[PDB]
Formats: sequence, C-alpha cells, structure tokens
Amino acid sequence: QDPFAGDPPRHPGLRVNSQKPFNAEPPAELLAERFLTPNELFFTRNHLPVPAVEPSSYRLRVDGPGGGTLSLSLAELRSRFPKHEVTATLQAAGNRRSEMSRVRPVKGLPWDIGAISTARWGGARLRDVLLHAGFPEELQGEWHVCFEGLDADPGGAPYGASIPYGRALSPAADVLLAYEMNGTELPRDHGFPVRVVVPGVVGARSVKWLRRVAVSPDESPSHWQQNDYKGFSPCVDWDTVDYRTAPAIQELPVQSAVTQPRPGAAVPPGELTVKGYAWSGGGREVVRVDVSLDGGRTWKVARLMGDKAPPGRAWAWALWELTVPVEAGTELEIVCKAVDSSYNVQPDSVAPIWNLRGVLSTAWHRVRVSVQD
Amino acid sequence: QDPFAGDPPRHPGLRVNSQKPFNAEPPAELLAERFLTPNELFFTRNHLPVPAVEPSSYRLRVDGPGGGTLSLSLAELRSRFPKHEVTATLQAAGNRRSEMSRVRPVKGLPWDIGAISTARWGGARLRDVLLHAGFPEELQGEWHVCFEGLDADPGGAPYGASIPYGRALSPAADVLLAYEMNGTELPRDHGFPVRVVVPGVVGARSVKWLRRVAVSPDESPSHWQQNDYKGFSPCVDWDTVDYRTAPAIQELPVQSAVTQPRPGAAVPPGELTVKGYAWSGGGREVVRVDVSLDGGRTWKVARLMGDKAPPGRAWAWALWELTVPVEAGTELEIVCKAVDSSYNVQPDSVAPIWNLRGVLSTAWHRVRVSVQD
Ligand SMILES: Nc1nc2c(c(=O)[nH]1)N[C@H]1C(S)=C(S)[C@@H](COP(=O)(O)O)O[C@H]1N2
Ligand SMILES: Nc1nc2c(c(=O)[nH]1)N[C@H]1C(S)=C(S)[C@@H](COP(=O)(O)O)O[C@H]1N2
Ligand code: MOM
Ligand code: MOM
Repeated sequence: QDPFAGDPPRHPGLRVNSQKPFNAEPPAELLAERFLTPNELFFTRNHLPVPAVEPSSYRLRVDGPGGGTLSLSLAELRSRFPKHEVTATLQAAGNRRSEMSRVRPVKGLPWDIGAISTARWGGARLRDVLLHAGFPEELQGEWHVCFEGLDADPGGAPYGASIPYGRALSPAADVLLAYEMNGTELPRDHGFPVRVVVPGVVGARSVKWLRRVAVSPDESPSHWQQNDYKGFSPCVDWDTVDYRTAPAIQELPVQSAVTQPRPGAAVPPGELTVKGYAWSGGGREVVRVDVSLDGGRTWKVARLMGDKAPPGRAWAWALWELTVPVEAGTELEIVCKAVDSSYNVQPDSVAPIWNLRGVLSTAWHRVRVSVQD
Repeated sequence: QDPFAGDPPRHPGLRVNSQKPFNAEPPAELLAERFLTPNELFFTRNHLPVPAVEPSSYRLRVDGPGGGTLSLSLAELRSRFPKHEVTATLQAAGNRRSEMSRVRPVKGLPWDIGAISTARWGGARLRDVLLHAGFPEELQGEWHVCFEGLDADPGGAPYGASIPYGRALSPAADVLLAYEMNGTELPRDHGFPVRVVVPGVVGARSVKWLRRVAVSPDESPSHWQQNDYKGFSPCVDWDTVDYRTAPAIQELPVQSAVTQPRPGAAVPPGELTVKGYAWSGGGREVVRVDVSLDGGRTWKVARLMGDKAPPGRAWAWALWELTVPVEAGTELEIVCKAVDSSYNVQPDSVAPIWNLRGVLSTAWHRVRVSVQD
C-alpha cells in the first residue's frame, strides 16, 4: 500500500540516512567541490511523501488582507512578477548532529557535515506577490506569513512554517517564491513547481511544494513551527522540555566544517590542501576562517574563495582552502572555525551546546588524519 | 600647561584605568544593580580632553546632498524634530580585555567586566535630520555617514567614526542624535550638548561632542575607523597586522558576565544569588543564560529580568539572576554564557579568540569563590 511508491528517483551516490521519508546529503568529497551545488546532489530533506504535481492545474493560494482569496496559477506567477534571482545556502537545523550524539545520544536524523547546500534560486519576490494581493508595506504589531505545503501526514496535517511579516515585505531580505533552481525548473525532491526560499534562515522555513501563503497575527500553528526547531539548554531533557520557553529558530549562527581531507585518512607528505565551507545566518558575511593542525592551539588564516555580496546580504556560504606543510608520520588534528561580520564566533566544544534534539551543532569541526612516511 | 585642566569632575567611586584621558568603569558591585545605569556611574571612555561647550553658540554642521551646508543650533535640534527615546547599551570594544591579557599581554586600556552601561537616550532621529537636510531614503551603492567630534589631538585631527547610510536612514535602527541621557541633559563626560547613539553597535561609533555629519562614498577616513576597532586571528602580531584585511567592528557578538559575587569572595552557606548581565549586538535579543557552579560541566537556566523589546530591537542588556544551594566549605567556579535570538553562543575559552589589540573578549566569564563553613 506504499505511500512512497510515488517518490522520485535519486542520484545513487548520496549519503542516505532515511529512505522513507527521503533524507540524504551529498558525499563530503563532493560537498565543497563547487560553489553551486548541482541539483542532483543538493541535500534533500523530506518529512513526507513527495507530492505529485500536475503543473497546469496547480494553483497557489494567497489570501488578501480582507479575507478574500486570490489564487495564482504557475504561468501567472512567472509572468505577473519580475523574476529575481538569489543565490542562497540552505542548512538543516540539525546539520552536524552526529557530533552531538557522540557526546550523548539524541533523537533525530543523524546528519554528518553535509546537511547544507547552495543553489541559485529564481522566481517571484514574495514581497511582490503580497503587495499584489493587496497588503501594505507595513502592518501594525507583530505579524507573520504562513506557508503550507502540499505534502500532509496520514491524518491530513500539512507541513508548515512561518516568517516575520517584516522579513517577507523587505526588499533586502530577498525572500523568493522560487520556481527555478540552478537554472532549471525545481526538481520534485526540491519542491516542484514552487517553493519558498528564505535566505539567511534555517532550512526548516523554506516550505516546498507550496500551496498557501496566509498572513496572520501569529506564527504558523503547525507542529514544526511550534514543537520543533528550537534550541534549549544542555540541561533540558525529554521530560522537562517546554517549547513555549524558546524562540523558533529563524536565523542561524556562524558555522564551518572541514570537507577535505576526511577523518582517518592518511595523506602524503610535503603539502596538504585543506578545504572547507563557512556560512552565517542573517545575511551576515563570513570574514575570516582560522585553521589548526594541532587541535586548536595554533591557527592560521585560510583563504576565502567566492565574491563578496552586498552588505547584510551574504546568503551564500564561503568556501575556503589552505595549503600547508606536513611531516612524515605525524598525526594531525585539523580544526576550523569561522567569524562573521558581527564578529560572532564558534564555540570550542560540543558538550556545552548539547541539546536534547541535536540542533544547532556549530562547535569547532575536528578531523583526525595521519601523514604517511 | 595642562590640556586636561578643563575636564569635568567625576564620581569618586569609579574604577579608573586612565586619568588623562579619563577612562573608567562603575564598580562591578553596582554595575548590574539597576537596569538603567545612573549617569554618574555610566562607563566613560575618552580619547582626548573633554571639550568645553558653550550651548547657545553651538552649531552642528550637516552637509546636504549637493555639497551645500545646513547648520543646526541646539535649540533648533530640539524643536524642529520630534524627540524620540531609545534605551540602549553602550559596550566598549575592549570590554573584558583583562581576561585576554591574562593569556598573553595586549596593548590597551585594561578594562575589567564593566566597560558597558545602559541609559535611556533622547533626542533627534538621525534619519529625520538627514531627510531634513535633503537626503533621500535610499542612495545607490554603499554609502556612509561620518561624524566628527569637537575633541581633537595635539595636531588638529578630531575623533571620528562612521556608519552605513542604510543604518542611518532606517526607522528601526533607532540611531539618535541625543541631547538627553536618563532624563537629564547630556553630561560633559558623555558628550554634552550632543552625541550620536548607535544602538546595537560597538561603542566606538557613538561620536560624542558632535560637530559634523557628512554623507560619503567611504567610511570615516579617521584613525579610529581605519586603524583600530578591528578583530584579527589569534596568530596576528604587531609586525604582521594588516588593517585592510578585516571589517571595521560595527555590530557586537553575544556577551555576558557575572557581576555578583566577586572573584575570591567567600560566601555564606545555604542560598546564593548570582547576578549578571547579557547583551547582543544587532538589536538581537538575549534568549537564555546558562550558569554553572562547576566550571562549566553542568548548567542551569538563569532568570531574565527586564521587558521584552520589539523583534530586532533589543538594544538594551538583559539582567539575570539565579538563586542556588551552596555547601559548607566548597569551592565554586561560577560560569555564565548567553545565547541570542540568532542562536549565536559564546566560546568556551579565551586563547582561541586572542587578538593583538584585546578587543572582542566574550569567552565564558569565570568567577572563583569559596563557601564558608
Ligand atoms: N513541504 C515541505 N517543505 C519543506 C520540508 C518538508 O518536509 N515539507 N522540509 C523543510 C526542511 S526542514 C528543510 S531543511 C528544507 C530542505 O530543503 P531541500 O530539501 O531542498 O534541501 O525543506 C523545507 N521545506
Ligand atoms: N568625540 C568622541 N566621541 C566618542 C569617543 C571619543 O573619544 N571622542 N569615544 C568613543 C568610544 S570608543 C566609546 S566606547 C564611547 C564611550 O561612551 P561613554 O563615554 O558615554 O560611555 O564614546 C565614543 N564616542
Ligand atoms: O530539518 Mo530542516 O531544518 O533540516
Ligand atoms: O574604545 Mo570604545 O569601543 O570602548
């Protein structure tokens, strides 16, 4: 009776942590090999079966201020609104969960360093769609924009998330209703025919397979806006957790990881090129990446690849690399850490950020290797 | 021949690290005793002699888009523009420098935990003054607003700093040209008759004793915008430093400190109330403060005093407190650490953020005490 029979096929080289629903990340060897992650490798994160969508009978629902409903077809979304492109990294709340479970087991998909990818998205500006539906530039008080997807659970409830009205209306926030990804139409796994893209914020809020946009006095009433995607003290456990006591994750903290070489690898002597990525929420730029060969006692500054984005609008990761000298038969512990435009930094160790749900894993990334003789 | 004879007198209980120029902080016992720091205790940071200002012949200079100059008197600044009030914490770039020098000596004023204070500022909105001078809401490209103060060095050069045009024009950024502080007129030490207040950013940019506001394609050409107030890798030293390689500090990272009890104090048994402060740049709210009694192996969540500010506009610190049980003749290492609305956190230790200039000290704050028998 398989609810997943309809799912699309995937690239055979992904690291799959869950088949049903499908949740996988690119192999770390390939993760930072390009600045734009090819579509078929882009990390994929699904809560439910992937909806089968028939393009022409597709209608996106958008309720105007007055409770009247406007309803947009896919053709009309492409032609009513000037297409805008935005290059943005999506990062799973629980990227790097693995390292947290090493300290104490947590419940969640066991992502490694790869629950993150970058793509050039293209489509309508949400701000434009809303203005078109009749909304003003500014509402009085705290308002939220709610998205529902087409995928729902056994019992009817759709996946949903929300963002602050302000962020939705802002030209600089670049919030897209994308129908293109890396120059082609949105793949099924990635939200075909339409998804929201919220630059600078946790991946959880980029609703895929979009069916509705509502404006409201409150956050998305949904399970995943309300009872998931929050960070707690390392002391909080499954009996003590109170979801009303922490804000829903929106922006993410500064983050980086070593993608080459891999743990346990033996590398040749002379010169070693260490490569990785770094990124920060909030559209805040990565301004420096320090790398260590000795477990974080001494550091050197890595080189940042990529082109500078406007101030406040660094939605894309920075890729870094650092070529250094390595001795016959030494042991290296390779550490990296990133600093952003607000000078936020990454913490030394993992225990003090541990949280029962395994999200927000951004302590320094350590990689043990040896040098052959 | 004393260039400082003219300086105002101070409160006799301040912790002075430099008499000439005057640079002092409130005693830590008093630092967090109120939410608004009384004027006479507010940390004071001067590069130069304090200018003697004659109110009525005071003119603030403001150059309109066209290179023509408008020139505002103090009366006119009070009456042309609707007074707006903003409660904001100013924090020295080098707050908590002390802890950094403990690792390796640095050059700078040796601030302890107190180079920070909060006050309700009142005065003209910079955005309004600029619009009045003729500027538009939005300029094409990256533009900067430059401030000069009345205080200059032996050889003519005034203290100066700048902020992004965007931040200056934004209603939400609350950038004030203040003439009031905690309900009275600006004290001399604190900028009388006018100072800039930039919420959410390092104290360095709140030019006191304001004489000019210029709009420009570039940052403030001044020594302190260009060759100071930047963060470097812990590897960079006095011979290797390149000031063109890091951004000028604007927003600050998440920060907290224990203000009570004090290092080396012996406290009574039974119950101990630990009090402190926490704050974050960017108008990002402090959402949690964990406190440890055992040097940071186990944590408990402190209570946050204060009232929630609008989203994105938490310019004021949060004060926290936590009452816990303490045993006869134990040793405590009290640690605190804060997490903000973007979920940025504070790093475990200081060595890995060390920088040749001692700025950006935000590793966990440790406080050793004993419990009497
Ligand atoms: N409809 C729908 N949209 C969704 C999800 C989902 O399960 N259903 N998952 C969200 C989460 S938690 C993440 S991290 C991103 C993953 O985006 P990607 O699958 O394109 O990498 O999708 C977001 N949008
Ligand atoms: N004219 C002038 N303005 C100035 C300074 C200065 O030396 N001269 N110091 C700046 C710095 S570095 C700081 S931290 C703040 C201190 O503000 P406070 O002295 O009111 O606490 O003033 C800022 N504005
Ligand atoms: O679960 Mo989505 O934030 O990876
Ligand atoms: O030097 Mo001012 O940032 O304390």
